[PDB]
Formats: sequence, C-alpha cells, structure tokens
Amino acid sequence: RTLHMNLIVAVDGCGGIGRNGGMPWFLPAEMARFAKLTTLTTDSGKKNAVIMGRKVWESIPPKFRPLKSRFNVVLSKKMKEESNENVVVARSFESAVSLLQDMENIETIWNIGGREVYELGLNSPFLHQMYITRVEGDFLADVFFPRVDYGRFIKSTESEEMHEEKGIKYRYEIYTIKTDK
Ligand SMILES: NC(=O)c1ccc[n+]([C@@H]2O[C@H](COP(=O)([O-])OP(=O)(O)OC[C@H]3O[C@@H](n4cnc5c(N)ncnc54)[C@H](OP(=O)(O)O)[C@@H]3O)[C@@H](O)[C@H]2O)c1
Ligand SMILES: N#Cc1ccc(CC(=O)O)c(NC(=O)c2ccc(Cc3c[nH]c4nc(N)[nH]c(=O)c34)cc2)c1
Repeated sequence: RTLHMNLIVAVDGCGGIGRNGGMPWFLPAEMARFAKLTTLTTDSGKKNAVIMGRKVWESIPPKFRPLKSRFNVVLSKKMKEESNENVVVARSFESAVSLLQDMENIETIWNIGGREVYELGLNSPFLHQMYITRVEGDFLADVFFPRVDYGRFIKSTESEEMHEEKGIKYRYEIYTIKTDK
C-alpha cells in the first residue's frame, strides 16, 4: 500500500552533482553506503527499485551495471529497449512510477537522479525523504541538484560527524517531507 520514493544524492558546496558527464569525485566508502541504502529492504524477498536518467545509467561502470539486487528503471526518450530483465527503459516519469507501483515485490523507490529526475521526484506524491551527502568545496560542476525549498522538510537531528577520504570531506544529512513527519 504505502510506497515511498526517497531521493539520494551527493552535492558539493555549490550544489554541483556532475562534471563532464561523470562524478567530480570518487569516494569508495560513500559509494558503499549508497549501495547499502538503495539495496537493503526490511522485508526479505522484497526488492527496491532505482529510477535514473540516461546519463546516470551511462555513468555507471558496466561491471556494476545494472545495479545488483535492485530493479533498474532508466528514463530516456532515445534509448533502445534493454534485454536484461532487471532493467526497464521508461519514456516518462509517470509511466515509470505506474509500472513500479504495479509491482508488488517493490518496497521502496530510490531516485538517484540526474537533475530532471530529481526535479520530478520533488513533485511526486510519493516523495518521502532526501538522503543528501554534502561534500565540502567547489568541484567545478556543470550539472547541479534542482532548486529545492528545504522549508518543505524536517532535517533529522541524529548525530552526524564529518567524513574524509582521498582528501575530500563530507557530511550526511537526512530530510523528511513535513506531510509525513
Ligand atoms: N553526485 C551525485 O549524487 C550525482 C547524481 C546523479 C547524477 N550525477 C551526475 O550528473 C550527470 C547526470 O545527470 P544529468 O542531469 O546531466 O542527466 P540525467 O538526468 O542522468 O540524464 C538525462 C537524460 O535522461 C532522460 N530523461 C530525463 N528526464 C526524463 C523524462 N522525464 N522522460 C524521459 N527521459 C528523461 C533523457 O535521456 P535521452 O536524452 O536519452 O532522452 C535525458 O537526456 C553525470 O555527470 C552524473 O555522473 C551525480
Ligand atoms: N564502493 C562502492 C560501490 C559499490 C557498488 C556500487 C553499485 C551499487 O550501488 O550497488 C557503487 N556505485 C555505482 O556504480 C554508482 C555510480 C554512480 C552513481 C551516480 C549517483 C546517483 N546518485 C548518487 N548519490 C550518491 N550519494 N553518490 C553517487 O555516486 C550517486 C550511482 C552509483 C559503488
């Protein structure tokens, strides 16, 4: 019945998320946490879904692609269909969300973005939480997280320390839409 769409993203001090079609940094521990958050379900035997844009799909190393143990949905008007049964190509956000809510074995939808995919998520009735990694500094991004009104959310108050790997510092944040908390 209740179906959550959570967003997950890492943004720099300017709100940047991408540079030259890829990520402006590489943070293996942060990536491991990403994989755990998007894969783990409470009901064993249920699966999570990730919804992403074409350029996110093209930015995943083909070894890690499709993202294991998750149902992959790629938004694209130009991409040909994917033979793999863990990947479906959807032509609109509405059709992707309808397809996902039709599937009973899907527990949570993880919106892993592309700016426009994040933007559509922020207007979705299923919007629940934002898991935002805030990375310190300006990585000269050319793609940014959407403009968002944080006044719509409650920022969780659990203790959050600084992290550092590869000389790059970051901190985790969690937001819950006010109409749920
Ligand atoms: N740091 C992070 O957490 C993070 C997260 C996500 C992405 N990134 C980075 O950001 C860049 C990718 O993001 P981006 O915003 O440039 O692109 P994106 O959203 O990943 O991909 C854009 C493409 O997705 C398709 N698309 C988007 N919305 C659609 C819709 N409503 N209906 C149908 N198709 C739709 C279209 O594909 P067609 O052109 O094929 O129609 C569009 O050209 C890369 O640099 C990536 O590494 C970083
Ligand atoms: N170590 C490690 C490790 C282990 C397994 C996997 C695949 C998997 O999760 O199963 C990965 N990642 C990827 O193969 C991968 C690469 C790029 C992205 C873009 C992205 C979207 N939204 C995000 N939000 C956060 N915060 N960061 C991010 O990188 C992204 C997303 C996933 C890394």
